[PDB]
Amino acid sequence: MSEPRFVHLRVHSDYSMIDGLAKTAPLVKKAAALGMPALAITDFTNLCGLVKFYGAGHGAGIKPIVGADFNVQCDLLGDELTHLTVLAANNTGYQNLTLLISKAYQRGYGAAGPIIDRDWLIELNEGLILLSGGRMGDVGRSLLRGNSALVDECVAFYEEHFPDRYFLELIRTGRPDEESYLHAAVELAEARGLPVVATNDVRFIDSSDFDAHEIRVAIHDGFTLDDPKRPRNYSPQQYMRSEEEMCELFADIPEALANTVEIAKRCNVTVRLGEYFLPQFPTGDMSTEDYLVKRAKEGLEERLAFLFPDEEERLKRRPEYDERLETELQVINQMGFPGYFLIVMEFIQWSKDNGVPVGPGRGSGAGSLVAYALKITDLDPLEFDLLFERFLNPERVSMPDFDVDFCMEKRDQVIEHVADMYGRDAVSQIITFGTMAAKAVIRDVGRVLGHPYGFVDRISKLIPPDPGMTLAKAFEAEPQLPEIYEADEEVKALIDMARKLEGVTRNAGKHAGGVVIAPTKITDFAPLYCDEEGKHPVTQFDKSDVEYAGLVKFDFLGLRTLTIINWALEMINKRRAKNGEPPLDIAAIPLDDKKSFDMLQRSETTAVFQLESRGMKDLIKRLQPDCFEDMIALVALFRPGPLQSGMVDNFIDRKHGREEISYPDVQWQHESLKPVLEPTYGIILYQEQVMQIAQVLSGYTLGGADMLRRAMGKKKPEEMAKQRSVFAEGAEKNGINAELAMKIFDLVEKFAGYGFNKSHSAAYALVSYQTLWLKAHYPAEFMAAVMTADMDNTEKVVGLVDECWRMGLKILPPDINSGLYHFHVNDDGEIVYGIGAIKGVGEGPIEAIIEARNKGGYFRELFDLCARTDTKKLNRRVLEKLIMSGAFDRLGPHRAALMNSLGDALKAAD
Repeated sequence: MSEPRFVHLRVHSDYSMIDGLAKTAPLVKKAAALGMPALAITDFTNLCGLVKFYGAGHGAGIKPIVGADFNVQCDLLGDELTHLTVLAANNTGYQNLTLLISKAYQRGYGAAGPIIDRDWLIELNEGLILLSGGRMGDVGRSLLRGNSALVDECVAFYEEHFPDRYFLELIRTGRPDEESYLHAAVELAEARGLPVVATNDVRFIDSSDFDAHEIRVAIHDGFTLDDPKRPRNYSPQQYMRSEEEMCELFADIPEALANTVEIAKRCNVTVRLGEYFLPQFPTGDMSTEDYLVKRAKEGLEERLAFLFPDEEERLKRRPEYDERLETELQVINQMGFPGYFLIVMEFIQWSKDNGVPVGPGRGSGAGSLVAYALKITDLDPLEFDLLFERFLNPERVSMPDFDVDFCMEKRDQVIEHVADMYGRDAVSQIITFGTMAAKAVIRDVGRVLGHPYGFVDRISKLIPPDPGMTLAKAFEAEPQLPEIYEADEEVKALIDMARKLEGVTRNAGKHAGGVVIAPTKITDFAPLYCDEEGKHPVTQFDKSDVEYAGLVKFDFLGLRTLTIINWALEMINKRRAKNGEPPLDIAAIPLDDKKSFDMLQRSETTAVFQLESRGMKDLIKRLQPDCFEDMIALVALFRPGPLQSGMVDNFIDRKHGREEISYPDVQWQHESLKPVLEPTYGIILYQEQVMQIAQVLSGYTLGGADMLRRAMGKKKPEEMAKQRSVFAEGAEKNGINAELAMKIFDLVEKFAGYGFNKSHSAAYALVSYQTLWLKAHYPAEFMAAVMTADMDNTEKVVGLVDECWRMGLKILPPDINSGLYHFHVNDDGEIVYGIGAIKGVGEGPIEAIIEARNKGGYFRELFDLCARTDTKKLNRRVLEKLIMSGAFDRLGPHRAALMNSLGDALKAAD
């Protein structure tokens, strides 16, 4: 009748971490290949892959069933931990399950892992369906004892707290006591009026995956495969059995199969994706809408007076901006996003007031004039043909994302601000996952297969260093890989296994990935993960997943460029009182400064953000970038595709009169494209040019244009066919020839494949320009801040003193009486060496040197230095390392005679 006869209600993904092999989407695609309509994933004490589950479910037509597996702990069975599955039947249940999981982690745990108390199920109860745990459950273990009274006590709990919502779970996977328990559970179930359910307790996709999952478990547990003492809790039968295979396994208990279909139908959880659940912003008695309109119009007034400080020009130039402003404002308010813009502007402001550097990145946010008006971004988008619809497209369901990051060192300062702002409980850090990439998986599998370190490292050293590296990429890039694979049985067995485990989730990361902001308690939105002491709580959804589930987040990034600008500006602005000049606003600098572009065309881009590569210096030389547009272009030009397709040469040639500019091609061009293609010498370089060509040539809206760029990325059969038609009749309607329109469409689509995000490139290029302008106008304080930042890399600071020399700057060698922790700039414009860069010293010892010398400089020699201070902060190892950096070369003798003095005078301290 209804027709499907089985669904899997207990399945682990690799997100269980203790076990599992298959990722979330692959498990969903298996279910569907099996012709199943639904699928429970019940990972161990987490919902980490839930957002991925839901996305892959919709894609495959499969209904996701939300659950988790636990180890349970009641006073009846003492210290023995038992298994339970908890399924969320509705959203009440989902939230109860999220609370249950959080509660386990917050309680803390030991080697045994996180555990729930059975009685937590009393209050955390509604909307949950429980499967009994099988032989390894409460009732299963009591049954296997054969203590009738104990069994009755155990089930009684479920009869009271879970009527019609507790199922006795039956599992045939060829494991000890399964059938004996099953026989006794079926007797219990008839005697009590209780229902039975079959599961396959799935840990892998196919039966032939068993050996690889054994290896995965052994890596986690820390055993070698051939160890007799190694836990063998799994069988080869624990794969995703088909409907028929389960139908035959349980042909004797049809209720058990049918109860899977029934439970699957009762379980209907909405996890909504792709829309924000924003926290509330302090708007007074103003609408959120109206408060944003106000701050944006008035922010636009500041920008306009900076850009056009002649009032005659500001009037004539103004309409365009006001129209852009209210056009954006309309999309933001009608989509329900003004709170978002407001939160981000507040955050950007707060981090300026306090000393919290935020990264260059802005998603596609620099194409918003409102972002600019609000001081979220610092570039005029109308000057640079940056497009609002590439950031927030009204014809689309979107989540605007400024992707703002800050340095992880300052997380506590920011968690604090955003708790004061939105509520302490509504604020949380975000989980990261450790996976087994190429080098690691080889190492891990190799050890489990019993190889000594030497054998396996002879393999892993053949995997290239490269950021993205995979085993498949490694085998193509390195010919010795194929060779030893075919020539060595042990290596073949090893790599075949490493291929099955590559990418697999191993653990919660060492550090968090960001700070997330909820409208209420975090637990209203994500479950928590914590350490063994229930500390370091983090959302069980990571960066991408947490935001897809509708939370505002701010990422950690360790990029030190804004820290450098910050420090350099502090140093510049001290030169304030020294000649009573107003502070510098790095945001207020001209973008056509000649000194800046002179220095850049000279390829002098050491310590200039993004532009330090030898390759990039080669490119700058040939290109001779003399405007900011060219700086935006550099990252788009400097790629393997553009260089090995002649586009870089075309761009450079058309720039310097060596090649005629066409819009874009000699034959296949149209003059209406000239304003669009002008800044790039008629080359389609940007994603936004793709969009403007569809708008201008064939009458697309900017939002419909962003939909065509998106369709060009996917490259699907039916997809294009339709846009190809819109684009045809759009050009026809502009009086443009059909064959030309189509031939230009082919070119747009060719170049769209390399097409760079102009707004992403521009936000970064502005930061390059800032480091470039600083270097040109305040070389001493700029290099000083850069050398401070790189202090712990000695190779790197050395290359920076070389650059300083090359610049005509005077960097002074370590001076004990003159030096600070940071490099700084004396009243002469000479760089005073930062003592922090002397390897083997440290902020602790140095603070104690400055603390002494301050209080009455001081010092006149080595004896006088440790005459007071202190061994308990300024010991010998630090002193000898100070001598050899030459820090005492202005007082007494040289390094040699200082080491053998050392001494000796040492003891004259006390």
